[PDB]
Amino acid sequence: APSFPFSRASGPEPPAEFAKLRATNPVSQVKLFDGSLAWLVTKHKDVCFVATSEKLSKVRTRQGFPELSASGKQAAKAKPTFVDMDPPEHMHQRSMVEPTFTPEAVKNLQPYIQRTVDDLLEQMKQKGCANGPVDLVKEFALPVPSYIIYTLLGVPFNDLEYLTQQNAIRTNGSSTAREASAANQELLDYLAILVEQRLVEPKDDIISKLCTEQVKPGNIDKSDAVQIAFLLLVAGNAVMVNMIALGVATLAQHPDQLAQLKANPSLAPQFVEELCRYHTASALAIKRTAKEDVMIGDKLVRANEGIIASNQSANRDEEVFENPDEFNMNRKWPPQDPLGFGFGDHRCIAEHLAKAELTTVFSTLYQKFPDLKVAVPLGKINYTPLNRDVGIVDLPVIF
Ligand code: HEM
Repeated sequence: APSFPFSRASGPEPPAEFAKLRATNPVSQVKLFDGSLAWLVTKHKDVCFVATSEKLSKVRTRQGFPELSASGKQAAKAKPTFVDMDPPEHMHQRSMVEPTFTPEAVKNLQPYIQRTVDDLLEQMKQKGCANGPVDLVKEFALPVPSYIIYTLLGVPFNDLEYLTQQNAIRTNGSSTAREASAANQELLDYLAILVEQRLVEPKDDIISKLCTEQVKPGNIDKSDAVQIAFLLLVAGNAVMVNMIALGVATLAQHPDQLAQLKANPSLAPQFVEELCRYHTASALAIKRTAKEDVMIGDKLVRANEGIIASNQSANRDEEVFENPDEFNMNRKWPPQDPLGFGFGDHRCIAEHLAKAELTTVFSTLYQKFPDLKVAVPLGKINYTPLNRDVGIVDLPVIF
């Protein structure tokens, strides 16, 4: 059994193993870093089954849970938040924070999302690029999701830049382990003070609603509110930054689609749909253990065996998406959902917000900067390390 996770075939590509597995061995065992095994599921239909089966569990204290790194093993020791819960605890906690993320709430947030994007773009214009390229990640892809989720949580305007930098440090590949851990703990300490403040004087933000609706009645404690807020910050932010950067790179890579999007920014939603299928920047979250035996395809997954369901592979499943390795914003979509945001009850709480952020970026960026260009050869883009989820570290641009 091969070692898993697999490395990307190159900067912007999925691991090569998945296509071959879909063709010849769609449910198979892989070996994890600790020498344990897990079942890897690669076809769309089977990923959907894993994501929804009530015989499967997200609880990480179950033996057989497929932890993919030594640090994941350590993190599993902590009191879980809803990401690692099963019913009924999962929705009992998740519902405490869903209101901000509903399709209607996100529709009503659209002017705020647009203003945030516009303001960051204007800062970019003002800054200029007269002395050379600037980094689209630092100047734009990082702050857009950061400023939004921090604002929604309740962070005041003046603190956004510093906290945006610190949250990046947690996941920057250049950070040492000490630097990432200290940044982590610094955000938690910050959020704890915010919770203390909003308990005394609530404001119109997510932390305040947790404090008033859940802490004060004793449904959760202060530290739970901190951990729920934290989860909302860290679960999707780095993924959003990568999706923005990947979108810009992809448009540069396919000039005619860029031309089409510039000619018709109303194509942004379909561009974003294709982007979230093609670049599955969170590919390792659909993990389970079997609570009891479960058959998947021609395999029996026994009680206490782990499962990893690759949404990345599902999103390239030729049986569902015709010509799946083609990026086509004019894709004719099948009835089956793309799985960039996962599936089932755990499906990304922020899917509508994320798509709105991406749609706003891709319907605005080239209106603002119709001559935006990646300022290095596309073959020299600095992607995330190949043994990690797809993403881009920095992206020099001119405009
Ligand atoms: C384009 C950007 C994003 C992508 C591709 C993405 C993808 C995902 C994926 C694949 C999952 C796993 C769902 C499952 O278990 O089936 C997920 C879960 C989650 N995401 Fe995102 N996400 C994104 C942005 C966000 C943002 C912006 C936030 C927060 C504001 C967020 C917060 C979460 C949370 C809390 C969960 C766990 C939900 C649960 O287990 O109940 N995500 N996301």
